[PDB]
Amino acid sequence: MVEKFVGTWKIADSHNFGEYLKAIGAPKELSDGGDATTPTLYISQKDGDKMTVKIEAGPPTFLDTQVKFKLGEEFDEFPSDRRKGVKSVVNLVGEKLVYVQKWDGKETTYVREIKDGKLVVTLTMGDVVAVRSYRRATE
Ligand SMILES: C=CC1=C(C)/C(=C/c2[nH]c(Cc3[nH]c(/C=C4\NC(=O)C(C)=C4C=C)c(C)c3CCC(=O)O)c(CCC(=O)O)c2C)NC1=O
Repeated sequence: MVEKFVGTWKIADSHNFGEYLKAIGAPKELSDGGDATTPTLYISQKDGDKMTVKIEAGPPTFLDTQVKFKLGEEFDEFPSDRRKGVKSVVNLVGEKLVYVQKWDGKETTYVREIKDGKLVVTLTMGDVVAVRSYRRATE
């Protein structure tokens, strides 16, 4: 189930991602150009239940990172966008993956799936919604 996410991905499309980042209160300097950012993801999994994801943030800041979690187990995150007290939990909803972050009383959601070969993520903060899609690297 998670297996279909594993691999290396490069951005292909980005939609309203700068306004999304602006919507979660991310700094202007970090929100500006958000759809021009080219992250590379390195996704792996273990026992069908734990996942690891290394991100190479790429130009210009190279805020490279990694997250490790278990499906269901809430964990603490320290996001590029500079928020605090962030608790995140990831769970399978059917064949989609659902990622929820909570901080400062607030809630944002990330829904990721596979769509004609592309890893597609819909980001939701309120009714501010962004979409980005990744194609296999480099194939
Ligand atoms: C299969 C599951 C899956 C997971 C778990 C996954 C996680 C994931 N995807 C991204 C890209 C990444 N980066 C950012 C934010 C930024 N990007 C920039 O260049 C800058 C400056 C910012 C900060 C303002 C977000 C919101 C995301 C998540 C959206 C995405 O996956 O593309 C991150 C880094 C977010 C951060 O550094 O705080 C993580 C942990 N991607 C997947 O496909």
